[PDB]
Amino acid sequence: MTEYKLVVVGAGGVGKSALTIQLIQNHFVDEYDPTIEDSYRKQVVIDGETCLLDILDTAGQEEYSAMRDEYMRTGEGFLCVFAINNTKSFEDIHQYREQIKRVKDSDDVPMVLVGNKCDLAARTVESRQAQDLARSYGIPYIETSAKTRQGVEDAFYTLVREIRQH
Ligand SMILES: Nc1nc2c(ncn2[C@@H]2O[C@H](COP(=O)(O)OP(=O)(O)NP(=O)(O)O)[C@@H](O)[C@H]2O)c(=O)[nH]1
Ligand SMILES: [Ca+2]
Ligand SMILES: [Ca+2]
Ligand SMILES: [Ca+2]
Ligand SMILES: [Mg+2]
Ligand SMILES: [Mg+2]
Repeated sequence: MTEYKLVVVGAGGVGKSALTIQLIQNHFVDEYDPTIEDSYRKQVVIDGETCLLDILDTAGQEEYSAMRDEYMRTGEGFLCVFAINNTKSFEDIHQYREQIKRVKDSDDVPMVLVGNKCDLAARTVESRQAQDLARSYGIPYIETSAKTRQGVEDAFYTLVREIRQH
């Protein structure tokens, strides 16, 4: 089968782990345990193709971010995650994209911009603002909620479909 190595990056607390665990294990992690570097593997059929997904869940907390660049280096596609109720996390996306470019030594790496926590109403990043950022990078924007499952499969499968175009 075909293997896709996906890496999930973004600021601390935006929901990278909750998204990944919802996809892989079908439950919502309510507590906040900061991640160092975790890996998940799942065989899934995506558009009629049996896929092996290797998903790297990375640290967003600066204190835990040692060697994150060495993990990111291995990725074939990246979910760049911010939270729609965390303006700073959205502003931080620029720096994650720059890090991705640096570690892949490429200007056109498969990526999807993900606005997570879309179940929450304290929105400070409007959809149009994120759409514009994604457009500037030439990538899709998708909103998700790790809590309700909204958009979760769509985000990860869209990333696979982006890898397939490159
Ligand atoms: N309402 C809501 N809460 C969410 C959502 N995603 C994550 N959370 C909550 O936000 C907190 C942080 O989630 P977590 O997945 O640990 O974030 P992270 O990006 O992996 N953090 P780190 O970078 O430190 O590893 C948790 O309390 C989690 O339940 C979401 O879509 N909706
Ligand atoms: Ca739970
Ligand atoms: Ca480099
Ligand atoms: Ca593109
Ligand atoms: Mg985490
Ligand atoms: Mg505003």
